[PDB]
Amino acid sequence: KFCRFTAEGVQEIDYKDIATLKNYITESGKIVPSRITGTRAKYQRQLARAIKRARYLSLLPYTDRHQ
Amino acid sequence: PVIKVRENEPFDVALRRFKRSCEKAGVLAEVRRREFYEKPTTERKRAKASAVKRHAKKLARENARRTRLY
Amino acid sequence: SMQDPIADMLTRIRNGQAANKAAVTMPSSKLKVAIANVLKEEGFIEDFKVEGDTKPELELTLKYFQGKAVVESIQRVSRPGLRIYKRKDELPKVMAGLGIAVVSTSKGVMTDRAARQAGLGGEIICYVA
Amino acid sequence: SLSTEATAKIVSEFGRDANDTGSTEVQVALLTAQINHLQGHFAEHKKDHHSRRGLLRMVSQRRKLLDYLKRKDVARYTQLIERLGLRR
Amino acid sequence: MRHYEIVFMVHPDQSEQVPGMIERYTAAITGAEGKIHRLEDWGRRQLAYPINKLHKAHYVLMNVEAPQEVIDELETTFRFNDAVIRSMVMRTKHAVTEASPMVK
RNA sequence: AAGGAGGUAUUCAUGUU
RNA sequence: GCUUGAGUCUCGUAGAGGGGGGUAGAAUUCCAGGUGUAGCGGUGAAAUGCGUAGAGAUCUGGAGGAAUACCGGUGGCGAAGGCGGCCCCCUGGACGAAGACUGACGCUCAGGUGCGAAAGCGUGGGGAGCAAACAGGAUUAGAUACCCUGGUAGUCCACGCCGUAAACGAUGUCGACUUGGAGGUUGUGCCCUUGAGGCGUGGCUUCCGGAGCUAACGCGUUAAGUCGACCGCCUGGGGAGUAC
Ligand SMILES: [Mg+2]
Ligand SMILES: [Mg+2]
Ligand SMILES: [Mg+2]
Ligand SMILES: [Mg+2]
Ligand SMILES: [Mg+2]
Ligand SMILES: [Mg+2]
Ligand SMILES: [Mg+2]
Ligand SMILES: [Mg+2]
Ligand SMILES: [Mg+2]
Ligand SMILES: [Mg+2]
Ligand SMILES: [Mg+2]
Repeated sequence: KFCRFTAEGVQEIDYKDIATLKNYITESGKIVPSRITGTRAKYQRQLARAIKRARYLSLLPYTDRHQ
Repeated sequence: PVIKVRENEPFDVALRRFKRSCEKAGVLAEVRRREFYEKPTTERKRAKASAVKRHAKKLARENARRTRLY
Repeated sequence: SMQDPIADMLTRIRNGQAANKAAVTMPSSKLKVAIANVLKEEGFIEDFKVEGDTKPELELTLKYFQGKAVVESIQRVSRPGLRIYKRKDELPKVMAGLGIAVVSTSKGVMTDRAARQAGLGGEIICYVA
Repeated sequence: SLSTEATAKIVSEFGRDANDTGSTEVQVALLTAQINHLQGHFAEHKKDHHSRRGLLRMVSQRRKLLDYLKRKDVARYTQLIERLGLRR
Repeated sequence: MRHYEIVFMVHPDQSEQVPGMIERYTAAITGAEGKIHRLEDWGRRQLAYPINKLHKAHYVLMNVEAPQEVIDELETTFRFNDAVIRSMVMRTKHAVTEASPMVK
């Protein structure tokens, strides 16, 4: 529970802020569900977009296998 | 699931950890689901039926904690 | 779109009686005020009043006798899709005189009994039983 | 849509103060400006039906406004359609 | 004017040309009357996965307020330069002039 | 695959790892 | 004449709404090699098929096409059909806050026009996977099928045609009135935000249920309740949505 974004007044998630996204991706590299993390839906969508942009910029891995 | 064998951990413990990692990643479920093509209508129907029965069970539980059976 | 305010008024009365509301409110017009006056004088509603300078609101305080609603049935007769006009001879008898039809004659709105006594016809707004 | 500066410009041109934004001539001028603007869009993107539907809504609303203005005050109607260069 | 945020990754062996590219693109924008709000040379970073067999690409981040024409020209420059390994331009609602978490 | 427990599911810190 | 219906303006919010162009990774297939040796594939069981010209398996490099795991949600958007990686350009609609403006400018709509899944048709490309037809192997009393091995049109793109679906909520559009509860999503105001709180106020949306309605099943403020406006249809089954 405890969506960690609303309590901190987060307006937009930053794809550059890797460590936060590292908290919300699993070991294999897939996105952890909002039902697990307790994140609110709007921030969940923002988080998904940011993680995909980070994957594109090679700051996070698509999967564990390639590297 | 990339499991590293740690020092002094027996083989049974390492294999248990690897099994749990695979089950947590859900690889086999993905493969079994991608073995055969399933039409979009079939996917939507299965999703809707799962939601309906899950909601019905939750509602039945909530009603049960309201009405005694004894 | 609202195209029969009189029918809307009757519908509010009917629904308020079915929902046991003390009073009902609606936008006002002079035809509505005339109808409410007729109902009040015939004893179907307990009271009416108008509140407002630019946008008057008509409030009707409804009547119940033995728990039950006083107005048993009330149906718009002349409607925008079909206007009904009756000569003085053919004015209807609602519930064989136990109820009243609201007729708009050339001298104002009145009951069927009043129009038949005054020797006038007119438009048939509604039946009330 | 139309940028804020363009809307303010048209309001100033067609309304009898800065604050009259609802007058029929102002509405028709805004609709005409937008309609003319989109012609390039629907000349390049010819399979954008979902936007062409909004375009036709704009055209129809302009038609209703012009009809009302014509039936209410013929002089304003003639002046407006002559300024805007619209047929009928 | 629109606010574009550009992140481009350069070949690790062109790290010496990276200062030149920054000035050239910034000069393009400044001549184009665009405004350079933020400019953070992140430097040599280890890739999360290999790109063209390369590792340790040189990241640069640049938040700008500049016209579409010059931005498109810059994107074509990135496309046709073989030292820039990757690029991404993103429209932003407002100018960001804070300090990136890669520097925080 | 089978069996038990908790819930509509997690707060249960971090640390450790 | 008026401002309450209908519109315009100001600032924002969310969104797989649409059109065009780029780009990324995983995977399938093919090609070129390196290693390597007798099987691979398939089924309930087999066979057809592939493989000693070296397959299958593993590693590296390349080509091309199509589709976007996780997020993902009786979540969202759209008039419906439908819409799902990320980025840019062009563009449609909706909602909220306070205020100003016009002053009935509205609703419905025969004919008419436009959009309309998939399959299909014409011309021109493209073609990795899947796969009607077809070929072969089985099963069976038979098997013109279900199963296996291949596989063409097709699926993809551009431009046109087509105009239909269990195109479904089997529920025409618009407006007003009528007890409640639990939620979801998206705005906004106030109080002590003491700390993800409490108290309101709008939009859309799922379930339960009262009065009422219903042949019953059930619907129940998003009505199938009580009414107003306009439009489409029905008149036993079949023959028949057939003939002319
Ligand atoms: Mg608009
Ligand atoms: Mg028609
Ligand atoms: Mg087709
Ligand atoms: Mg074709
Ligand atoms: Mg062809
Ligand atoms: Mg087959
Ligand atoms: Mg049909
Ligand atoms: Mg039908
Ligand atoms: Mg219509
Ligand atoms: Mg119910
Ligand atoms: Mg026929």
